[PDB]
Amino acid sequence: DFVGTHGQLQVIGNQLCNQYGQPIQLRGMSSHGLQWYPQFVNYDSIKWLRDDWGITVFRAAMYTDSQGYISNPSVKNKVIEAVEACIALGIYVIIDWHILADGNPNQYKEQAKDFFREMATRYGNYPNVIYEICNEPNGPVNWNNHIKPYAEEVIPVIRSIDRNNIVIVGTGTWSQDIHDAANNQLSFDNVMYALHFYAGTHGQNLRSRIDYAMSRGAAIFVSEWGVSDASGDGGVFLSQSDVWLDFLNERNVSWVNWSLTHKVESSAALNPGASPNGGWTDANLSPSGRYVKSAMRKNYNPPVPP
Repeated sequence: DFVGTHGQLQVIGNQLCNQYGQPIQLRGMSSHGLQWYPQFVNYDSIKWLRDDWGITVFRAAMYTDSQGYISNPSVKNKVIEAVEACIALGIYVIIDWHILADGNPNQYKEQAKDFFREMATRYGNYPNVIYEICNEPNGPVNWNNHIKPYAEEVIPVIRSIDRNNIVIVGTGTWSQDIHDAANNQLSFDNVMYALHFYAGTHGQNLRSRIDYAMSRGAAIFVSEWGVSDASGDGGVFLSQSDVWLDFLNERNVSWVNWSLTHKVESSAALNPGASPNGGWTDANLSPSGRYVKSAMRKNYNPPVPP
């Protein structure tokens, strides 16, 4: 019962902490698009990731555009299923308003308010829940006059129901521009800024940005990363993945791998034919999957309650 041990999460300075104010790192897996690969998101597969890999957080990627929530709102049911599974299993869950093709978060801001208002009404009293209000802002979309104003409209709605659970806020250039966010941070409490990286693409320059942002007091959550290049394909970069995870582990920065699906691409955790309900043998895991399972509990020492 990981949530039973660590309870309510909170941000102190630049660090995510547990209910006793102890720095804590989460690690886990992201679903792919719930409108495209829902069959891998269920109580069975999440329990297996808990028991066999040792994840402590699971991310439900609910695309808004690209046949997702806006055009097919029944995908909301997969979010409800993932959240209720994680409450039953005692792990944390990220509810991800997964913008991408809709690179400006303000495009569906009214629908985001209504959606997060219902999620907080349903689950805001559970410590498991983490809100991620805009996956990857991208394009000609900036912190100071697009993302920050969006966040200042959505978060008061969440906080009007759920006073304390963590909100992760995406940053510019597909959640790379955490230095803009760090130089002009949100006033709310218990907020973190998202940093996304891919080991085939991003290197020491982006790692330096994490140190710059944390030095200004900003808390950073790696809510999506892959072993591939940033297209999600292009082979697997395990040596580079090792430097990134060691760097993040050293700094207690939480991380969530992309993605739990059998799509035929380097970042996918599962080979075609892997069961939708977990129990995967090594033959069922892709190279990325085998590596991420190995990394999930490497050098993982969560705090001991007082």
